[PDB]
Amino acid sequence: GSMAQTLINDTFLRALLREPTDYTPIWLMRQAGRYLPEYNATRARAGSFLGLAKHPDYATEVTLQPLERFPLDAAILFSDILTIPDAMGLGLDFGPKFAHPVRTEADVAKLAVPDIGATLGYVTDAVREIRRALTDGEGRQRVPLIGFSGSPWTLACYMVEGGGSDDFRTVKSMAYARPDLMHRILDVNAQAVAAYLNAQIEAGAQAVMIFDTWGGALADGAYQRFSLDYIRRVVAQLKREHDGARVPAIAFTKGGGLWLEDLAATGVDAVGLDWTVNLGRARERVAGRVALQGNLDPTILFAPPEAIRAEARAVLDSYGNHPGHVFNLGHGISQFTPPEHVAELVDEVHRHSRAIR
Ligand code: NA
Repeated sequence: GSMAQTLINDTFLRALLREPTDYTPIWLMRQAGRYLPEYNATRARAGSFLGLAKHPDYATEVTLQPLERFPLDAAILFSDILTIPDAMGLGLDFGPKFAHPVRTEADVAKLAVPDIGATLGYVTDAVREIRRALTDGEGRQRVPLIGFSGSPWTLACYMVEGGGSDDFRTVKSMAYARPDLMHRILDVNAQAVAAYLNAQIEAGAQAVMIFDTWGGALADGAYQRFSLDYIRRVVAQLKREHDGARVPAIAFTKGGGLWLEDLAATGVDAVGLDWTVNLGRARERVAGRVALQGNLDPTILFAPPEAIRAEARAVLDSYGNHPGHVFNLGHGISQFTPPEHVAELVDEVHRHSRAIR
């Protein structure tokens, strides 16, 4: 009779849709990561970061690790944003480096949307396996699964740079010097990101997140032309429903607090925020049009437990007693974070938000 397997805990999906809930749900960027000794042990068995991402059993294993420690309200597919340019044939290795950086008109001409099934089957296989792993003995799902991609601009940054960077000055200078080529890269990336996210949804992702980690490096004007317009192009092409449920879409431009209204008008269900943004003011700014995700400074997780819990209370109090907040950090968990500080954060967010709500 029911549309899908029983989801025991769906508060995360409900908050992204601005629905009534009993508490504020929480998941954390890099919840699978080097701060967990078991992640490092698994990474050692796999041989490398890419080994973990490219084999669905390893990807599934590390995705589930934080859920065994903490009562988080969602799982996020373990992968990397750079799977797409790898599938485009740029030769990813592990920061990240490409054997073939995108520099010339001829390089750009060779870019094409990958056949997602044929080149990135390992990602959809991980999504399928994680959905099976999140199922208990009675067939019920424990928590929802988040699928994800880099934004067209953020992918372009790595593609043109030829790997990681601290400022991506080389790609930004290409946007000003050769805007036509830049737009061509962004066009192909947007088509690829939509295809990739849609494939993840079909495989069982129940929400999707677009990580525009480097959008905040761009000047006003440039941000809209080279990043935001392409986020909109992706969202316009996304499946918005699957298995009888809305599939919420989230966009996060780190450093993008000035453009919240712009992001909230792209068609996404939710916008991610970093710690510089006043969460209550942001809620007013969007006037309930979208859910907000964030926005604790991850550096707070180095402070004592009483400080961590007080700061978690302050974030929640800033948002206030209204639907539509998913608690998260404004960036990923540091590799040096004590896991018990994550436990304390999750506990306080749950208890204090229940007291509010
Ligand atoms: Na609830």
